[PDB]
Amino acid sequence: EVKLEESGGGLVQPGGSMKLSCVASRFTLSKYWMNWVRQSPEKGLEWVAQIRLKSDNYATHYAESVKGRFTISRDDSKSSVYLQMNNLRAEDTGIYYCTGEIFVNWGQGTLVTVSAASTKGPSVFPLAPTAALGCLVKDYFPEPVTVSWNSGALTSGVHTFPAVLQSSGLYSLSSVVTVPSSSLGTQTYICNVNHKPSNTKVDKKVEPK
Amino acid sequence: DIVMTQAAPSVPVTPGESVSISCRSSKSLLHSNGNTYLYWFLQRPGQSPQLLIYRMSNLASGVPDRFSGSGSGTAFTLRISRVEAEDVGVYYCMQHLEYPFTFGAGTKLELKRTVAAPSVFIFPPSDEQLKSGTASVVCLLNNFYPREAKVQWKVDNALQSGNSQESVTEQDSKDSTYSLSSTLTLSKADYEKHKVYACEVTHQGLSSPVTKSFNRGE
Amino acid sequence: DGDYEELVLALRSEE
Ligand SMILES: [Zn+2]
Ligand SMILES: [Zn+2]
Ligand SMILES: [Zn+2]
Ligand SMILES: [Zn+2]
Ligand SMILES: [Zn+2]
Repeated sequence: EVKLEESGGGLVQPGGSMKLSCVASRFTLSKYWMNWVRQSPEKGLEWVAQIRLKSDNYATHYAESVKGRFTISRDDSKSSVYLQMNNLRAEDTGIYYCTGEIFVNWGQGTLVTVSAASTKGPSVFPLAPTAALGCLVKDYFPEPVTVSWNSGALTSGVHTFPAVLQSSGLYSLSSVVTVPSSSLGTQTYICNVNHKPSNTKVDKKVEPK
Repeated sequence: DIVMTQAAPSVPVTPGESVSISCRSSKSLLHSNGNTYLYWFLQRPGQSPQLLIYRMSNLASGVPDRFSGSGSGTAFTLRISRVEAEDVGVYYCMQHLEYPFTFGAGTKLELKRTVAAPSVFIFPPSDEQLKSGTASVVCLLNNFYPREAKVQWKVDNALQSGNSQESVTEQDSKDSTYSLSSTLTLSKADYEKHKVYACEVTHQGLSSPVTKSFNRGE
Repeated sequence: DGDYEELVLALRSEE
């Protein structure tokens, strides 16, 4: 029933600034200390900052890697807490979660990507042929991309793979599905791709060559 | 500067059997009470962490009673009596005795299952891609266990090295198997200088290494 | 409900 919801992440230049928000529903925020926690493949889960209550004079505590650059704050009347991130470093890339005092309630997390690289939308290529079909989603930045099949009706034999970073700095991803050989050239197969950072939306039928 | 050490990066478990996950702290987490300031979390794939245990041994509300936590000062153990598929994910410990709060690196729980050989497929570069200037050849290894698999790219039978990348799915919910994609990338110019493209797969389930190939023609 | 608040208050011990 309690819900925390963070927003504000995205792609930002090194040395730039960004402010994250976290809004609480069904939860009297003023009564609880609040924390930010971030996650990356590089360092796992890292506690970032904490803010206590009004009667604690809103006392704060910060991780060393972040002291002097991040400011956590709260506005109880807006049922929100914030993390102002300045002089952003590439090391600050990751998923940022807000959490309650005892770490039972977590938000869904918002993805912060610090890079000088510009956005680029991907190319989508077929993988045509029990048989296996796929779509290749090459050359995009930053993460994430979204792949579905038959507008979401085909969910069974689907395997969408983790993105791999290429030597070029661009990501690539394959999504593949297994279907019987007796539907090829009949039950049309279509992969639906979204790369929201580039506003790229592409549909692509997959048919036996 | 309290360091939290989770020795095992992963642990395999037969469904319905027990498992223990260990964590160590460089310093005692006993606060001047009977309180040990230690949390255990489970992060199921693609989800936020969720609390299993607080104060070292207390189950948080809604956590199944097959979880328990124990420990003495600097060494801690999370136990699952009978592992369900609900329980697959990454287990983290965390101390909040001192600022900065610190997490262990996580222990991933993997299900055991019977050996299962991969189904191997090969996909040539699409004509639409060839027009761009580069060729991506894709090899798929579908639904196999255990994760250990060797993919060998051969172009005109010459073993390939340095021009391919692999990506593995997470353990599948239904059948507990893995899947893997290996992509071979080449310029269109060098791709059209060769005929036979082969993907050779080695796996404990295979009697002998399996190869799926094609010629640029058909 | 007040269960959650009661739990958090019982665990808080800033001293
Ligand atoms: Zn206080
Ligand atoms: Zn359950
Ligand atoms: Zn599969
Ligand atoms: Zn060559
Ligand atoms: Zn105390």
